[PDB]
Amino acid sequence: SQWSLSQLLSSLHEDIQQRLSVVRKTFGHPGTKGDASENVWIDMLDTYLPKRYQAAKAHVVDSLGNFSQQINVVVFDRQYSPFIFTYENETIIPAESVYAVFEAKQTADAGLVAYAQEKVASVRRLHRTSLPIPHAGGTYPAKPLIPILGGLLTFESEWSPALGPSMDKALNANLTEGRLDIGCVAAHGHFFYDQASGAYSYTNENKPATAFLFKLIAQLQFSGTVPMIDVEAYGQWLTK
Amino acid sequence: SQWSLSQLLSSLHEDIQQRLSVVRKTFGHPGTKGDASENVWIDMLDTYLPKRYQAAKAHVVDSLGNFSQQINVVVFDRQYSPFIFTYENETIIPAESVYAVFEAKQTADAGLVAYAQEKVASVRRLHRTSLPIPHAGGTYPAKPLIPILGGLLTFESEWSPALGPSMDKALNANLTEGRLDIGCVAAHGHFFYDQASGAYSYTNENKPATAFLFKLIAQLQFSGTVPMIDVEAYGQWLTK
Amino acid sequence: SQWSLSQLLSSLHEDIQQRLSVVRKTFGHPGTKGDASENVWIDMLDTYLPKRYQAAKAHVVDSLGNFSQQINVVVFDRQYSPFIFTYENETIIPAESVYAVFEAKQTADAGLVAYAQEKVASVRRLHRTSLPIPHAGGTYPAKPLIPILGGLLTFESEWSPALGPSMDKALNANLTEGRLDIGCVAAHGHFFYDQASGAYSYTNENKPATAFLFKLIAQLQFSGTVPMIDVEAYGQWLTK
Amino acid sequence: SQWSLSQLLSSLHEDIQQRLSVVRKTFGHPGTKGDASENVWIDMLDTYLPKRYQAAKAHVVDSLGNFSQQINVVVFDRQYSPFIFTYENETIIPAESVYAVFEAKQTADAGLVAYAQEKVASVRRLHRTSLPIPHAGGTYPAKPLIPILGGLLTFESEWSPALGPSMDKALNANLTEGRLDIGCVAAHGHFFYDQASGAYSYTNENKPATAFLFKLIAQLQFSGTVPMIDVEAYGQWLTK
Amino acid sequence: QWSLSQLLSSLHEDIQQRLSVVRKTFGHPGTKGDASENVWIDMLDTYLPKRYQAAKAHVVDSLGNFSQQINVVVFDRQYSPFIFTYENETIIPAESVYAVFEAKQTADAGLVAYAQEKVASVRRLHRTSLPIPHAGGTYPAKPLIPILGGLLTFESEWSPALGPSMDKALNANLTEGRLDIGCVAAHGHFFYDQASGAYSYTNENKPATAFLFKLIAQLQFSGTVPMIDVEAYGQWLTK
Amino acid sequence: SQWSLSQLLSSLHEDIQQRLSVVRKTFGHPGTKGDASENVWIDMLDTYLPKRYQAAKAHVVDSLGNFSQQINVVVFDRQYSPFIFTYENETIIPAESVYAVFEAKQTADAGLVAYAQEKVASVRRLHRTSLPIPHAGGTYPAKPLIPILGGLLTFESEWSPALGPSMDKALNANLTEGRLDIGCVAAHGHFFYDQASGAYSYTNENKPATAFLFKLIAQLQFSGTVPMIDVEAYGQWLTK
Repeated sequence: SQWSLSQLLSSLHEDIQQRLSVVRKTFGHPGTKGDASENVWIDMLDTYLPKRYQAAKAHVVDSLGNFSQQINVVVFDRQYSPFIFTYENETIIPAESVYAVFEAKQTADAGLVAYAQEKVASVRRLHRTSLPIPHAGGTYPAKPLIPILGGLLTFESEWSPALGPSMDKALNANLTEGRLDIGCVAAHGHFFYDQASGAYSYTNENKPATAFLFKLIAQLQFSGTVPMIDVEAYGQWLTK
Repeated sequence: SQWSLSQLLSSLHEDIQQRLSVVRKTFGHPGTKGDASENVWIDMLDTYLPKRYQAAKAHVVDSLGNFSQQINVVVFDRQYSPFIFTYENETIIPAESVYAVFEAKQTADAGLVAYAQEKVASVRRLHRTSLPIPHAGGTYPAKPLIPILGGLLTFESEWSPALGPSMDKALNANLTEGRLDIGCVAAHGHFFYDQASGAYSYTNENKPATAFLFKLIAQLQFSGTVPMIDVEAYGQWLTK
Repeated sequence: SQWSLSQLLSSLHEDIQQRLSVVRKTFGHPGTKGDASENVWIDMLDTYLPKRYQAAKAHVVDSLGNFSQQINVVVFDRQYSPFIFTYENETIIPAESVYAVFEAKQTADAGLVAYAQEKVASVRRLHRTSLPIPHAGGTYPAKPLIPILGGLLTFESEWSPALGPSMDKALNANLTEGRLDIGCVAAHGHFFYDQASGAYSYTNENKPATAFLFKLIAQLQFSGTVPMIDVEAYGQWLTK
Repeated sequence: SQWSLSQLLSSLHEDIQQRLSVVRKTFGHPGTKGDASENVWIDMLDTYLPKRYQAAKAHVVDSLGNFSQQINVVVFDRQYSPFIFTYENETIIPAESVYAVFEAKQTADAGLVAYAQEKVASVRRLHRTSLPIPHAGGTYPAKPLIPILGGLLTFESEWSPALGPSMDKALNANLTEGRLDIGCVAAHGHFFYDQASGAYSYTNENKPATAFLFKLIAQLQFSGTVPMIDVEAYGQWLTK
Repeated sequence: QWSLSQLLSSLHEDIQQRLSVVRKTFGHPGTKGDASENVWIDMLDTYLPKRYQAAKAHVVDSLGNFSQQINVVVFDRQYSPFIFTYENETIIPAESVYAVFEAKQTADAGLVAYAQEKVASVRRLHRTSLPIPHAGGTYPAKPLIPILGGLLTFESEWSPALGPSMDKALNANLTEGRLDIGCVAAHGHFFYDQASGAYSYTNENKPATAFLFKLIAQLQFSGTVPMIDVEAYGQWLTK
Repeated sequence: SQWSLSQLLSSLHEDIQQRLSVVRKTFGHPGTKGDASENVWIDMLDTYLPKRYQAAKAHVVDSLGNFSQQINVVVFDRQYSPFIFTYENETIIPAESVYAVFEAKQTADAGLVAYAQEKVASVRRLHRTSLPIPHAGGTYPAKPLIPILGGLLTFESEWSPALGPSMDKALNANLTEGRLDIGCVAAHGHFFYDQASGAYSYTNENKPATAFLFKLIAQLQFSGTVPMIDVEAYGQWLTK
């Protein structure tokens, strides 16, 4: 009956780990298991992230007509950004709306790390517009393009411990367009890329999903709001 | 990744036990903990019971103007029954709509058993009308009044054994208006009253919340649908 | 402090009268005022009628291709009946689904009574199919067609007293296809057509909206469920 | 301007065909296109079927521990049937709840017909319990088991004519556990198995999605409500 | 295989198709109008940035004056209260408004004039504007934003739809009732070019999508609504 | 018929007073009455406040692990702030999210004023972080903390006049950490603390709930958006 902040943060994490564990052992069909697992991560972000952020599955498109791969957990703006197309509950968002790109799967291994790196690169390669921003105090120059964070969300790992030499090799194989900035292995720990030191930081236990959530919120704060989209750049495709 | 019926039933139970456990250790304020605990039990019944059943907190009233105590988990009909009054999300249902009456609290002990028995009695004492029932085949005579099931829902038990002779004593103290027909102690097992043998049956472990849910569904099937309410009996209070 | 069934019934009515009063004096556009008033009546029925009944605005169609007028408050089945067409939140239901037809307007007068009678007649003139009914015991012979109840719902009356000779004259002008069986003038009383005596019964005050609701439920009970629709009769209109 | 029953039925169909056509030409990822297409069919059935039917994706389980394949469009009862397990929006239903099983894909061809027949057979092979049914008039004998309807939903056909001899040969390859009783090829027509004649009936054009919907409703009516489930048979799996 | 051009074409085709079904299927005029408005509101609710709300409403100002009924208004709720909402009908303050549209099935001279009067009925309202507290301190009160006016239809009575007859109708009001943007879903879109002082017309080219993109681009210049002085409304609290 | 701004404001208030009056006389059980009364006030704020404000029941926690009392109506940010924990519909928010704190009860008296003062103090004692704010134009200095508004919401008063010497005495007993800045006695008037004069301002009648709402919105505007939370201060509790 004593309130405890540590207990709140532990329970947030325990809920995520428990739900992912139930999904893993109970749903026999791999597609069903994957859909339910993604549902957990999207629910966590929808529940806890500031409401300036949306979290969903989508494809990303740019004004040059290029498309990302399917992103199973994308974090994006809707306060200042349209969808490009949404129909029958499937969605394509403009590249200018994107804050972060994650690949979610039940188990981390070398193939999944490389797959996530490529998913992230498929978004970062897209072209983003940026217009001068009218506001209450006048007009800002166009905002410089924000970083798009990349990451991986799993329950388990092929490696034990999950965050060891094999994971470190896999992550360090792509520190450029496919760089993963943050990730969570819910049964084991979380990681983030420290730009000041140029290396990954790993934490085992210590409430992994909550640690991931808090690091993501803090990292996202540096991005501010997405730059202002030039929708008329997309409008060039109305005639061709 | 193989499908297992036993795993489905185990996961249903484990989810309930886990949510109640998180509520108990995380919410320091008693009212908050109680409200969250009741939310779990109501969510379980709303999710799994056949849709002919509603589950909610309510008071019960009869056409004699008498009221039950507050029932924190009542199972009732809405397909054939009106509310008597619902306002600002608080609700009063007619006695004729009731299928089952539960008291949900943290731990089973002598005082809670007696309190739950009195809650159930406060509903069974109410008067229920019953009219001949028009249907596709003609008209049935008024349905004989259905039993109202009584029950208790807890996480823990103060007794040792949890479902042992001390519990059996408290339950056998009221086999009439306050009789409890079914109950769940989520950390320990479930019980039910066997009318054929005139005694209680106890089962330890065996996925307690799922075992409770399945027994409740089976017991409810015997009640069929509620008898047909005479709403004009309540209308006698329009001139009073 | 003390529970009172009479108070529950009074408050139910007072809520409806107050909401209609606020709509009447506050919305200065006639269409807005009408829409808001209809919303009150539909909310009352949706909240309190047994869930076997739907309440909404709709047109009604039959398998002979005939359409009713627009019905602003129709009570109908959806448990056993399809929509014929629903699109952009506007709806057409089959005649076999209908239990009751109401016209809602702010004030009762000679023109409104005649208008409501014509609305009801426009539904009663429609053809209703009825098929033998498969059920748990086998197949019942086709259910004989149920009466469709007709009515009016207003707040005020041009006549003072509201339910006097002028109302009785208007109501008795149509006792066949346009007969109104039940009605509520929320600020004054309710009426119903007594088939045994062949005359209207009027009740002033006595919590009019609650009195109306209880009479409507009691009258509807005699209809049971709608007869079983022959959807293939509508399917005759699939040819080019 | 003028109401037309033929137009209502034509617009219902045209809406389905247009939505499926947009999905087909607009979503460039196969999983996304498939999900959106299934969404259209499920939306159609959820919107228009009587509310006694649920329509969703699910797996089916029986009281012998056997599971079906993943069913992308299942029509089932929830008024009288629990879920066996639902978690993170993915669901397993008992075999006793099932009315109809469909496979939904883009184009009809020999492989898809055989795949759909096997999907249906994977449900029909499951064991279904049936108990005596308590009701207002006493207790019915256990209801004899109802057929489960099987079907196929597509947009196009690889064959010319679409519903021609090649389709007929594929359908006639399984008239037992995998028999398809009804199907829709949205751009071309619909089919149904005529038990009296022992052969398939094909209808080209005539508003295919509406014709399919009406035939499905008429077929389903013969099934009445699902027999009463013996949940205690599932409870045998509660033991360690 | 994906195509951005196809996305934009399908967005428009969906709107045109839904409006076409409504027009031919709902025999009752009120039902047809309600369903058509539902399409336009759904399009804007789905695609506009979430800083914009789209609904039917009346507009009121702190001087007690009311607009006509606006069947499609685009307005702020992030920084603005409702003045009154009850039984799902709503009155918004003038300070919340970004854009005012009249939606009907067919464009003709009477509809253009009616839409211009609807827009004027909102622009005549008084809007307050207070200094704005924010993360950096307090901005001076924001100068009042233009309220955009427009029309949304499916068809046109004229040949061509956006031809000389439409141009005459629009040019009859370039002041308080000026329409800045509009869509004739079966034919094209128009906008008022302030630099040249004339209307620009675009035929085909996915009309509803072209309209949506131009609307978003025009709205961006308005930023957020100025900060309402709700206590100006409070003068009507006395007996 | 004629629109009237005066009437809009009168109806807004009259709706609140009517709903609170119905709750007071209709719900016999004190807990039910209190929940329904809180529901009215939360609905009013959720309906009318700008969407940058959330209104709900919650506990508040800070990065030092300290907790407030239970707050039945808190007004807070979610656009830029996470929840710390939300589970089974019960919620804990960070102190940095808070704009205003209210205690809502049916009747004002000396005990309640002191209780509301203690509730507010329990939130104001909490520590609030504030980081430099990234935005479109660069980075702002950390926003200075702004004081949290405190308040009381009731229907009636033990005193007549309600806003008389006894109320003034109770309010002036705490002008520091427990100071109430604004309040409404719905049947009588509203009050606010005038910082310029150092005294309370009382307004009788003048549509109290509307007058309260407008003063609240005006006071809140001065607070702008909450300062930017340092979630890593909370993350210190991940490892302890």
